[PDB]
Formats: sequence, structure tokens, C-alpha cells
Amino acid sequence: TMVDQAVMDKLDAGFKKLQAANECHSLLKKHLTKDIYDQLKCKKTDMGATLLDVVQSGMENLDSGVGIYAPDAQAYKTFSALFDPIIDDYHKGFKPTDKHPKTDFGDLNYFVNVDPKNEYVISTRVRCGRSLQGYPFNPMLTEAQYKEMEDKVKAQLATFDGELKGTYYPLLGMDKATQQKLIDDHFLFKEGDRFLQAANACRYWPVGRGIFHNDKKTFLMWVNEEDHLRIISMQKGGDLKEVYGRLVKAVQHIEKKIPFSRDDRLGFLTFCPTNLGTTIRASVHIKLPKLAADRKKLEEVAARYNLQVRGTGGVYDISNKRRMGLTEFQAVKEMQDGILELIKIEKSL
Repeated sequence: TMVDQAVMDKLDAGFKKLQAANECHSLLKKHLTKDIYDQLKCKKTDMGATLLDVVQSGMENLDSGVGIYAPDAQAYKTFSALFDPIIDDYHKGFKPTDKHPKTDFGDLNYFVNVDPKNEYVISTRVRCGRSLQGYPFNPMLTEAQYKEMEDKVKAQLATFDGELKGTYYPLLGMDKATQQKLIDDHFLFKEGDRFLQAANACRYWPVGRGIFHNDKKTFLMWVNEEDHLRIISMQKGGDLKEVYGRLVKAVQHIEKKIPFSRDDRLGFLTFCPTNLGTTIRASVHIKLPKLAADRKKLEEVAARYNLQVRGTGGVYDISNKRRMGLTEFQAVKEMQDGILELIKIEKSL
């Protein structure tokens, strides 16, 4: 029972503002009805998060797309009357009684090099995210938790095997020449914009924040950016088998000693409700000169595999749209199958 009336007064003011804002089209404004507001405004999670710790960013930033964040893992349940319709809306059909499948990275030998002669795919990447069991998310973390959590992660990164071993760089104390190198690599992150700041998601900066890469720079992690961990495997060319296998290996090593926050209904729990489920985004940068000239066909084929196409002479970033309701294996399989099909069509034009 949230009993802090000064919190409730800020919520009331924020709700009135939301209601009065006719230009606002956030999912928060859409789905925080008076009935739901009144049901949730007096609730709190065990780690002490209130409704304000969920909604404050969308109340301050009326131009938010979604406008809510999870302050801890429990908030998805405590405030399910708001999270559930927003999840349904954003993920395009994931109802309150729907359930995300159990994790399955699947058969790593299903995956192939989708472009063995290096004719199309410039690079391949697979990214996932995790929250660590026992810790709140960015809106509630204290400086001491950021530190203690970073220590715990660093210790596991230090025991990676030969394929994954590398260098951890704290943001605290980072020199200018190192920062520029990491910028050149596209490996640096920095403090978040107004949407994150209003969520109290960059507090105690840069305590607990850091970057890891393996020696060959085919594996990258961010510690305490928008989730506890962001884990990315990448390389030039089209060897999805190698990229995905490296990601699965790394996650398994971390998890040996650090449990993750996973929910039976929603999958892996994240700070932003847009990144639930598998958390996986598999992508290729690919050059398809002939399909470039028939964008309608490129989009039609992509859509059959639930892939998204974004332009960057026919260079595209092609990535999986789906996060909820499928396994990690399925997600990466549909990417593989869709890129193989696009390449077959390109060759046929």
C-alpha cells in the first residue's frame, strides 16, 4: 500500500496533465484510463517502487512513444493493469493471458554462413539484454547497488575463455584517448537523453557503468546502460552460426554465476517493456542492388519472415521485428531463413 500522499499528489498532477494534453499520443496516455489510474495509484512493489516510478517519464515527456518504464522486475505484476495493455499494443497482440515460451537457444547447428562467398552480407550481429536477479532496474538503483553489481559482472567477464576474453573499461576514470577509440569503434555509450533522465535512469553516473569487448572485437557488452547487461556478438560477413554461437556461449558463462530475471509470462524482464521476451535482435547489413530497385518486393519478402528493412546503392539493415511469443531459436531462425531467401531472390534478378 503506497501511503505517501505527496507522491499521490504528484501522480494526480501528472494524470491531469496527461488528460489535458490533446496533442499527446503516447501509449501511456492511451492506456492509463481513470479506472486503471485509480486501481494502481496506491500500489507499491517490495523494492519500494510506486506508480510514479513507472509513469513519470511519460508525464514529463508528452512526446513519448510508450511513456512508461519498469522500475524493478515486480512492477510488471504490481502494475500489470497498465503494463499488460501497453505490452499488447506495442508488441501487436500479446494478450494478458498470453504466455511467452520457455527459453530455448535451440540447435546451434541449424545455423549457417548465409553468404559463404561474401557476395551480399557486409556484417552480421545478434544482441540480447538481461536483468540480474535481486536488483531493481535503473529507476530505483542506488550508487552502492550499481557498484556492487558491476563488481559481480566484472569478475565473470575476467574468467571468459579464449574466444571471449578481453578488456573491461569502466566509464569512471576513462581517459580521452580511450574514449575516442571506443567512439571510433561505435562501442561507447554516454548519459541518456531527456526520456531516460526523467525516468531517473541515469542516476549516480558513471558509477557501475562500463564497456567490455573481446580481444578481436567480435563481442561487446554494456554494463548498466539501459539494462543491467546488453550483450552483442558481431562480425564482418554472413557467418550467423559463429555470431549466434558466440552470443550463446557468453550468456551461458555469465549465467553460471549470475542469475537473470526471467518471468514465466513475459520472458526476460527489462527496463523498457519494448525489450521483453527473447530480448533478441538479429540483424545483417546487406547489399542487394537489384532488390533495391523493387522495394515493394523486398518489403513483401521481408514481411513473410517478420523482418524489418531500413535503408543506410541498395544497402540495408534487415532485422527481426518479433520479441514476444517465440523462442530465441525461432527468432534467429526466421532471420536466417529470410536472409537466405532474399539472397536467392537477388541472385535470380
